[PDB]
Formats: sequence, structure tokens, C-alpha cells
Amino acid sequence: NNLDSKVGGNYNYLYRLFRKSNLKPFERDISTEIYQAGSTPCNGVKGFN
Amino acid sequence: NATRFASVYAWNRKRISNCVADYSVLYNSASFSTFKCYGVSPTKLNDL
Ligand SMILES: *[C@@H]1O[C@H](CO)[C@@H](O)[C@H](O)[C@H]1NC(C)=O
Repeated sequence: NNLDSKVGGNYNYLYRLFRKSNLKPFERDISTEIYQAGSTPCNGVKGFN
Repeated sequence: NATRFASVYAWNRKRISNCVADYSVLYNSASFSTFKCYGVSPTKLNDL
């Protein structure tokens, strides 16, 4: 916190909130392609669900 | 789908038990402009 956080905040530190499946041990996923959580297809940067 | 809502100073609150909570009929509707969670995720609610 004392080295790594910042007063208005630090925000460089992404985690991942979604994935079609669990990953395998020591897998690394760099893909940022939009997660189609709903029944609709979803090209473009966002959508509902 | 009720007509009138309470204020934020006197916020309403309903106890829920003795039911099955189908989120599919709720969450899979674009009528919501916000839906954001803090210990759970929409893709797993019905398994909880
Ligand atoms: C690997 O990619 C394929 C095709 O997209 C997919 O079916 C599979 O689930 C992926 N596996 C992992 C561990 O990401």
C-alpha cells in the first residue's frame, strides 16, 4: 500500500471478472474481447448483458 | 412492477424466504440501466 497505492487511487491493476470456462493451471489470458454474458451477440465495446 | 416507491430517507425493505428466485426472467431484460454486484456475479446467481 505505501509503495504501490496512490492518494486519488491506483487503477492500473486489472483482474478478470468473466470467462467462458475455468483456466488450466499456470495459464495466462491476455484477451480483452467482450464477454457475451446474454443470449444476444455483442460486437462493439459494450452492450446490455 | 408496483406503482409507487418509498423515499431514500425511509427506504422500503421486503423479507424473502419460502420461494425459488428465478433471475432469468429478471436479469435477461434490457429494461435495467444498471446491475452491478459485490460478492456474486449474474452468470452464477441461480446456482447460489
Ligand atoms: C481454448 O480455445 C478453444 C477455442 O476458442 C476453447 O474451446 C477452449 O475452451 C479454450 N481453452 C482454454 C483453457 O482457454
